[PDB]
Amino acid sequence: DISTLPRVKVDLVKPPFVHAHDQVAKTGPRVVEFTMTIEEKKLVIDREGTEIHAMTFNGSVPGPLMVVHENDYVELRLINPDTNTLLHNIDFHAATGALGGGALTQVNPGEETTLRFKATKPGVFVYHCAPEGMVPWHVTSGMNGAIMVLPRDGLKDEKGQPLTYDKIYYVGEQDFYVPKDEAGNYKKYETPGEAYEDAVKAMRTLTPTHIVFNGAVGALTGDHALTAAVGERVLVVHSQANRDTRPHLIGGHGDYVWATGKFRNPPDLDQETWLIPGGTAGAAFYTFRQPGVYAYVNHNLIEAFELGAAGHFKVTGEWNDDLMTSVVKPASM
Amino acid sequence: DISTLPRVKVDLVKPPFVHAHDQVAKTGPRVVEFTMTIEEKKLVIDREGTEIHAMTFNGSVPGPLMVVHENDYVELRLINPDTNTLLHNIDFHAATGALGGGALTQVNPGEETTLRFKATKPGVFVYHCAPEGMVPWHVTSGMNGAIMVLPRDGLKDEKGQPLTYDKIYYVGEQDFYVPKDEAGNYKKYETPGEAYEDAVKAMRTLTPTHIVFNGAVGALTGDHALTAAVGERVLVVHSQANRDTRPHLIGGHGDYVWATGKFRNPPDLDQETWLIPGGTAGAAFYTFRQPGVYAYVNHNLIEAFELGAAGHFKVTGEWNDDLMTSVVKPASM
Amino acid sequence: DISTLPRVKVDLVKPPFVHAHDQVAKTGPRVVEFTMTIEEKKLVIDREGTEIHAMTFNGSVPGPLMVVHENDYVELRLINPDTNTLLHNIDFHAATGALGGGALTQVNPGEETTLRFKATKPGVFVYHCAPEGMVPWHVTSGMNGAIMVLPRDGLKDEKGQPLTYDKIYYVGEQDFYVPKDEAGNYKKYETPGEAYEDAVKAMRTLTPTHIVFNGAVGALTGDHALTAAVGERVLVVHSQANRDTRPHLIGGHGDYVWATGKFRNPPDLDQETWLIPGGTAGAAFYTFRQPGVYAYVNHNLIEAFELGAAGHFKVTGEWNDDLMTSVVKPASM
Ligand SMILES: O=N[O-]
Ligand SMILES: O=N[O-]
Ligand SMILES: O=N[O-]
Ligand SMILES: [Cu+2]
Ligand SMILES: [Cu+2]
Ligand SMILES: [Cu+2]
Ligand SMILES: [Cu+2]
Ligand SMILES: [Cu+2]
Ligand SMILES: [Cu+2]
Repeated sequence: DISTLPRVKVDLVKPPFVHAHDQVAKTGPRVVEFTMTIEEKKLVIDREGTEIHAMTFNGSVPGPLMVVHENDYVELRLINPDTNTLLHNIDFHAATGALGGGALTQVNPGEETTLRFKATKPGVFVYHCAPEGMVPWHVTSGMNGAIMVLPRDGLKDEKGQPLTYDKIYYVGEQDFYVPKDEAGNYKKYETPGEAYEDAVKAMRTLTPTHIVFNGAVGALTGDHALTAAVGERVLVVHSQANRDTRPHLIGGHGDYVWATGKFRNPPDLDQETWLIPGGTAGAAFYTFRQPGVYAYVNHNLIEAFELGAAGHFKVTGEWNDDLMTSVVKPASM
Repeated sequence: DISTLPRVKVDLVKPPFVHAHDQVAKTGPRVVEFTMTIEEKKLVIDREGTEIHAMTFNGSVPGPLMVVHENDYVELRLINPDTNTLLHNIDFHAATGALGGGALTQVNPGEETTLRFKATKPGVFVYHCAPEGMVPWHVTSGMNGAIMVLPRDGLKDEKGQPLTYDKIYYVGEQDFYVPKDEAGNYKKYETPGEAYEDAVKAMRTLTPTHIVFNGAVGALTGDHALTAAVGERVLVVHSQANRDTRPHLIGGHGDYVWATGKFRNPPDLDQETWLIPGGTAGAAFYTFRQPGVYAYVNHNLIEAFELGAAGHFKVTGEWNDDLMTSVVKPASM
Repeated sequence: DISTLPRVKVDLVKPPFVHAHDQVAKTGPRVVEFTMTIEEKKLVIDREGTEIHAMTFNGSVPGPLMVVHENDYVELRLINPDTNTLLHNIDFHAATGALGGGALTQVNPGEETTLRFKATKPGVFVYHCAPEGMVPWHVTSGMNGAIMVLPRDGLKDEKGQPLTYDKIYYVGEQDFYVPKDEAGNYKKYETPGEAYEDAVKAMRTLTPTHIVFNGAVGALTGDHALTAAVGERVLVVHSQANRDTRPHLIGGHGDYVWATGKFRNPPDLDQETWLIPGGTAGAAFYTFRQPGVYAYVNHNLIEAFELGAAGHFKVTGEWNDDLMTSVVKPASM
């Protein structure tokens, strides 16, 4: 009887950060209430000023990470304000039935809906918009995010022993297909609807023009680098709603990796690089052992360094010369 | 001594259906006899009437699924009628030696051959045509299928316990590279040989024009949807002879997944999406828990909804409001 | 205290061969000393005479395979002779900190450096050049290789039992992006620097012009086929620093496969084809059971047979008619 379960409302936070939560569940099953507002908005995605009409959950690309525990009920209030122009909905890969909820959550501008589903399988899952007849357009305009369903007793390693993270970050990776003129310059449009016919032709080339973390080239660099300290245990959740990616921590590893993101499976150990298939969320666990700057990249290095799929970690702490040292610094022969 | 083993002839059925078989072997090892006839034929692959010269095993794209048990002998009679125009052969990824049998089964039009091999490894495997110097042309013209080698005691879960399916379907996914004129219209040809020079240039772009299930856009939709009922256990075998795919059941999961298709390995649990590498067959096991329409897609959603890699399941039964319910139906604010 | 550990200098050998080593460690941890010399050189990569300016470690594409054991120290002396024209460095995916060593090993022409790192995780790992601002250019010009970190007690199967190989081969797979004129002919350049601006535009198409084993179309065919005998146990190490690949032994299998290359994980059994993500090294173990010619391919068959990713094994021994036999040789009906 759901009417008698505890309820908690959770306010979401913008990626790459994650709303507060417990790793090991301290309560029994609950109804966890979320609210998301759809926002169509102009987004500048690179240094040259290329702009697109993004379709977002809660104003960000990716949408925010939701965190619940196995056999909680997720109750999502989805709002499509009348300032938007398109029909939207939501499909949870975590949910069972009605096309992940997409068949029940179709909202025109000016409408809202509330969906409830039981989170019966633990793991990280993609959620995304999927309206009849324009599914890839909405997904590749940034309308996707992820939900994490933790086991009620938290994460465990390949031997059943507890894994506790000190920090969690959510990296949503987005392939964009910006239409081009004949010389190769990017086009701009006044409304999403104006872009639609060109967007379909741009998608059919299967060649992204940009592949970005957190909605823009360089979004997770500089002042916006992810932070940690030597000795801290970090969980990196990574989603790609449409296209394969192969994350890699330059200078580190994935100590424990759920490449396809499902926690009833044992993790893969000591990964240098792992494949997250398009339409999947994965998670990697790493304990930092050296300070300094790390890059976190899609290890198709063209996609990383030419098309935008690269971010930074800045890690504080003491350098360990046993793990690595420069014996002879670069010098002339 | 093979001369003293029992023999059974099996008549194949057209995909997505699968010929009758036992999951748990009731006999000892047998010689299982199959006959396949090669057919080159014109195929209409989309709604706009695009036609190609398909090269098929037994008249279908994909070729039919063969089912045997571990350490059976597969005896294939391969017939190339004199109405065809090209040399053909067959390479079983399930077989050991002679390029999977391709070096022993080269038949010109008007010829036949009989190959026997021992099915020493359990799993689902690709088979495909592979003639010297024109391997990708034949494969990407649809000349590929799959063979399933069940363990003699049937499928088992990650804990060694029996898994029994009530229904099995075979989805063969095909990337096509149809040559285009300079405006982007598809070309048509009178014979396969006329197409050859353009086909090689179309393949070298590495960009498919169509990606389809069961040989055509929409082949597994509408009246041809796959069917099941709530409570039924379904095994979906999926093959891709040439290109990576990432299947996903919209509204469901892969409860047990052998993404690279080899049954001596434990399955991956609770997958939302899984990667089947080009040149591989995989299998997913799911128990339907909600009725309604499901879509089964390659979760590069451009490949699914723009290029053709999408099919339907229609599932009967009672809706379970505990798993999912619309609390507030879409309404105006 | 490193000053008191034994030291051994190892001279590297050209791929596909591997320098002599012990599978089970016979000594305690050691400092293993390697020397590599960078060589920028013109390379002919196909039958039509297409030439590129390769950037190599030790004069080969890929760079040589280094073999050490877990918790050895790797001490690399890296030399950039003054006959080269570009800055180079090295990033070991096996190493922890300083961008895998890339931040510590930047050498201009005429400089050298010596890096030491502890090999704390067993597996096969990529190493590659990665200079600030031109990472994919150097990697896709061939400046990548692999290092194998064996467990001190050797390789083990999925049940913990010893796996011993008789032969080991290293196949480095390289995607090249050769710039083209408007008719599609490949361009040639006098120096690497002349090529740079066109190379970036060629890479951004994400479409390789060539995909080769051991630096050239046909490099591992003919007289340069890999060799083995029936009954021999062969380990094939395969790396791809930039792009996914899906290796397949035509006529064989991967009996034990570490597709993402990390030996603390149990191997996948009986693979027909396996996915090595871009930026990863994998390893497959196979016992040959039939003599004859085998092809070893990337099983995107367009990439294999049109773009160059195919090599040969020639295996001696006695044919086993129990595994495969031609019952009726190809004959006219
Ligand atoms: O080592 N990451 O390119
Ligand atoms: O949720 N399948 O797009
Ligand atoms: O069976 N390898 O194409
Ligand atoms: Cu939408
Ligand atoms: Cu989806
Ligand atoms: Cu054929
Ligand atoms: Cu094959
Ligand atoms: Cu370099
Ligand atoms: Cu790297």
